[PDB]
Amino acid sequence: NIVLAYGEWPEYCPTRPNRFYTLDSKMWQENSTGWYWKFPDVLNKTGVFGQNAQFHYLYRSGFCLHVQCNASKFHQGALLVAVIPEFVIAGRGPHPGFTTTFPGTTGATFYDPYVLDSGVPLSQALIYPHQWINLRTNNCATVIVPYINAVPFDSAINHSNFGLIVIPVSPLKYSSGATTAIPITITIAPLNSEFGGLR
Amino acid sequence: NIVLAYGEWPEYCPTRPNRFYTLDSKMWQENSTGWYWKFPDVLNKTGVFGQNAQFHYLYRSGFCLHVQCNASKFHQGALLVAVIPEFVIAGRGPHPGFTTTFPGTTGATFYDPYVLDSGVPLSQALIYPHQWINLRTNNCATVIVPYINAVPFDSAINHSNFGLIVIPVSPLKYSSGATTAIPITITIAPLNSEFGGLR
Amino acid sequence: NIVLAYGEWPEYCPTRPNRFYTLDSKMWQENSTGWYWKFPDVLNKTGVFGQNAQFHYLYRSGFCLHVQCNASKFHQGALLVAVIPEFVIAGRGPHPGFTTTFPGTTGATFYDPYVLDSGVPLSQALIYPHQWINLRTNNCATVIVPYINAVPFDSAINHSNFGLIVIPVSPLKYSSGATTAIPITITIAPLNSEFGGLR
Amino acid sequence: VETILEVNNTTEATGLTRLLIPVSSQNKADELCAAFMVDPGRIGPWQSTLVGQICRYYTQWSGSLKVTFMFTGSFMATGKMLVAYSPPGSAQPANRETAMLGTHVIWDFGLQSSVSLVIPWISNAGVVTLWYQTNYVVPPETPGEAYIIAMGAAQDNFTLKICKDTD
Amino acid sequence: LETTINHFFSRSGLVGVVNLTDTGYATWDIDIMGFVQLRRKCEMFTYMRFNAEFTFVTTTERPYMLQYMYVPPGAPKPTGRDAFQWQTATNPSVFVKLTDPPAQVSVPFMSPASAYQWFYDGYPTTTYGLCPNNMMGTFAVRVVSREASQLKLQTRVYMKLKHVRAWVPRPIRSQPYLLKNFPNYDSITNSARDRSSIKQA
Repeated sequence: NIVLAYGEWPEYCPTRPNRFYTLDSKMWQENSTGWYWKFPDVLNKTGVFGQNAQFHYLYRSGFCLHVQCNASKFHQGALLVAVIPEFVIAGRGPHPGFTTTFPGTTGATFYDPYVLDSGVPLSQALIYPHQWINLRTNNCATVIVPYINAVPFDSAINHSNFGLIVIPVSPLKYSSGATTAIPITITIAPLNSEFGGLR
Repeated sequence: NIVLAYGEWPEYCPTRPNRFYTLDSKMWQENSTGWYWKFPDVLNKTGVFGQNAQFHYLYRSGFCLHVQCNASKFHQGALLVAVIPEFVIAGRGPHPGFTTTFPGTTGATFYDPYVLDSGVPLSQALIYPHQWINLRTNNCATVIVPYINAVPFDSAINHSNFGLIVIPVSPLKYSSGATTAIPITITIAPLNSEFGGLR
Repeated sequence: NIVLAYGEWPEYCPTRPNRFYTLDSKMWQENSTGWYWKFPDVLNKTGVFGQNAQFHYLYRSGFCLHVQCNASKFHQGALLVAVIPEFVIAGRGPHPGFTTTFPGTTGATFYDPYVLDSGVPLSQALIYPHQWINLRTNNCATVIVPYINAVPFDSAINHSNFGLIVIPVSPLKYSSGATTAIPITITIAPLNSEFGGLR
Repeated sequence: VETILEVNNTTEATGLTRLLIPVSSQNKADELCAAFMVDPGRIGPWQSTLVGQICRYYTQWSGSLKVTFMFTGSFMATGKMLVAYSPPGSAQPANRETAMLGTHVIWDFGLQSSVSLVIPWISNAGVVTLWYQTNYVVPPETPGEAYIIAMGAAQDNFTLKICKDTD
Repeated sequence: LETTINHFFSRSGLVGVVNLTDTGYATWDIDIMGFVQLRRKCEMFTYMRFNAEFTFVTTTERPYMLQYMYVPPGAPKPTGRDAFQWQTATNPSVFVKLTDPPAQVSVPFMSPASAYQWFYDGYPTTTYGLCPNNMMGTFAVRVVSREASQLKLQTRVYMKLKHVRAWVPRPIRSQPYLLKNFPNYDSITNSARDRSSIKQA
């Protein structure tokens, strides 16, 4: 069921400070094309973690995710939940800017999903720890992500550890009379956070 | 679940030569009226068994059947799978001919199902090993048939051991918008074949 | 008596499917000059082996041969039964073609036997497993041939494993009144065949 | 690693719609839904997967590839498929009957949502198809179109030989 | 009990009615499918096996030495009352006077297959469903005199079935049939007689 990213169970070896956060649910239409979030940025200016990541400039944590979409038995389609480390938006054309690369809690959208906006084709995106949300089998997906970085610490504001992508591969078709949009809610919980140094 | 025809588990007491064959699925409409096949004729000119029944003129085998129709939860109706030994088409009016009595893999259809085209009323057809395919309980049926003949051997081409009938007793009703036809696929596997003599 | 080709007793290490085949007897006159057959081609379109070599495209077998000519006590002459691996017709003059290299069951004839139609002189042809049919000592010859190939498998149609040659070294002389021709019949039996893959 | 295989690589595909095989609801029985060669390295369907990129290196390959499908319809739909296969001796079959005699796997929809198929011992063709073998059955007020995306991977005995630069 | 299958066949009913003029003789094929009371009770099953015994009852309109020959299946049938088939010793015949109490004889089970088949679906290679392994023979009743019989006699043939064993059943016939040895029915009558409505039993 659950998918350990590379099999770690993230422990830690600077104090050691777990509420289930809930991002705001995106609506999924017929002509939608995907989303991405770039953790651990979206937890900033939010909650007690936001007061622990904005003032401290060393950081290490691991996460537990739960992507869950609720659909009735009269819809169809299949998503793709992948967790990409060091996920870099390329920029078309000419650099992409700042409000495109750090979207905050409102996760930004894609332009060209076939190349993942980085020249990397989607056919091979399953190297990353993936989990198919197929709407005729289940309605949930759960990924546990350890702390994946070369240096054992970093700043919380600048460097993003990884990203989370949600891509509609097969488009949503529905007979007339049903609701047009399907929500997608996400749950984020830090597992073993360990901050250091106060400013 | 499965129905042994008269409780045999067909063994054998001439060499002893099992692929799951699959006949082509018939479409079932509202005004359809039934089908029949007359084994072991339909396995001729088909597969390695066809190359073992056309050249050899002594024969003994038993069969395992699997009649399976796939219907959604918005249809209704009930079929009737019976296995009649020495099933003889009578002929109306005036003998029926040849392409009516040996239909090949395309199983022929009925004219008057109420009398089974032999003067035998359908009310008493459950003497034979029967199995109700009721479309609100299941979608499969399985009959195992031994070798039922007075002489211990026969030719494969001429003499038919038995027949298989599929009769829509309650007609299929469906609300508008659903698909008009429902397929019926059949699986045939020889159990203990034992041929003899090569020509 | 019997001559093992290089001493193997051919075992095998893809299913594992032995009738004594009999090729059609060639007539040997005064001015005849030899024959060749190029196994395992001549068993194609013949018998149950032909239905197992035309449909399967991997192959391994060994053979047992029996070349036998029946002559009375008033004739004379001596043949030469040799088994040449990878026997290649050269072509005079300008490639030889197809109906010359693959003769089928009617084994093709020689043009110049002194050089074996390949530039190889007959004086040294006894390197191959040979057996003299001298018509004042015996009337039979028997060669057992294993599977001799670099790759452990091949196709049955394209690649020929070896060839069988029959050469009249001393010509046949006979006093007047005797029969002009002497037959030569050949028996072929596969020893350990092992096919693989069906098309 | 099972990666997504491009099958619908026609001219008019143009986007994510080339990652999926269409399944109608008006196709008559036994008409070929899709067909492609089993050739990790030749210019075609395998050129998008992860096998097809790391075998543009390593000139000589040999092994046992497997092919996985999965279905993307509503829960109420029900049908069957006949995933067939032929050895590289012959071409693809024509009818449902002459394809049934091979290495078929009768895959349906009401029970299983995914199926695999083990292809034995390729080297440096072999053709896989899939046939309908029944109608595609829908209840009313249900969209009657779905797609089947394919996968691709290599099992344990998949070995390589002499290195070679790519493209 | 009396619902066992041996008691269900153990009555000796009429089969065929044969009369002879003086031609001079009269033959009769053996078949149980002559009357509808015995056909509906014997298309019940598919495979049967039984020995039979007979009885010949003679009604003129004194005693003569009339005989009853028997033809095993394969032997040729007589053509005239003074042909050479009447003296072949391989045909077992029964000499019985008129005024005596009636003749009685048993017949063993002669089919080549283990049991008789009342339904065959195939061919011997209009020849559909005619299994030749149901032949049981004739009787060829003949009055014996040197010439000029002049009786105008009529015989009746009864039949009892013994030691019978039946295999796989079939449902009964529900319609009258036209031909003698075929189930042709000329499409239709129902099975249950009608009433007024679905209610009101």
